[PDB]
Amino acid sequence: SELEKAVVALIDVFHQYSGREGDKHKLKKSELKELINNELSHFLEEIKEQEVVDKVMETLDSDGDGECDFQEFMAFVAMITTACHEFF
Amino acid sequence: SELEKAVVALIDVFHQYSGREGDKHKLKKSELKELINNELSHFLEEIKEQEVVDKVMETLDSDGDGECDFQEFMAFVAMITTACHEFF
Ligand SMILES: [Ca+2]
Ligand SMILES: [Ca+2]
Ligand SMILES: [Ca+2]
Ligand SMILES: [Ca+2]
Repeated sequence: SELEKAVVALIDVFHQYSGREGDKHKLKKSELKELINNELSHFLEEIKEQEVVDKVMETLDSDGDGECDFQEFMAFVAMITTACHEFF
Repeated sequence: SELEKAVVALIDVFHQYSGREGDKHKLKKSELKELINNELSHFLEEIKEQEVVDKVMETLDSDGDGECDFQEFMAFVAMITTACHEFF
């Protein structure tokens, strides 16, 4: 179904980016920056300043280890999706 | 991107099902049952008993109004996606 394909896509995109550097199952700041800039260009302003990268990570990093894990990424997707469902 | 397409798909599937009966922005039990059976057949056992419908709704309905709203649906998707990311 389209829903199953959506679930597969969320897993795949997280792993494409999380696997680049360091912990292969978490997004460091550089990985999260590239994910947003490359994959969310219709929904979010391009990130071009360290201050914005820092603030985004600070927001998403609920457990405070400085990285975005899969559960934190799902919370981010839920934010984006809700903002879209409510833009209209 | 595939991520943007995934976000659009989550909004679309919720609205296809939520719009059938009653509140057009929430899933009642019958709507949630059909969503799971029709759209999540690879990830979840088909629901064939009232007891299972009831228990699923009870689990997803965080705010206790007896229906699944968009935020509760996103939490459900996060459950499914995490179970999949961890099946392997
Ligand atoms: Ca990483
Ligand atoms: Ca974290
Ligand atoms: Ca409804
Ligand atoms: Ca509810």
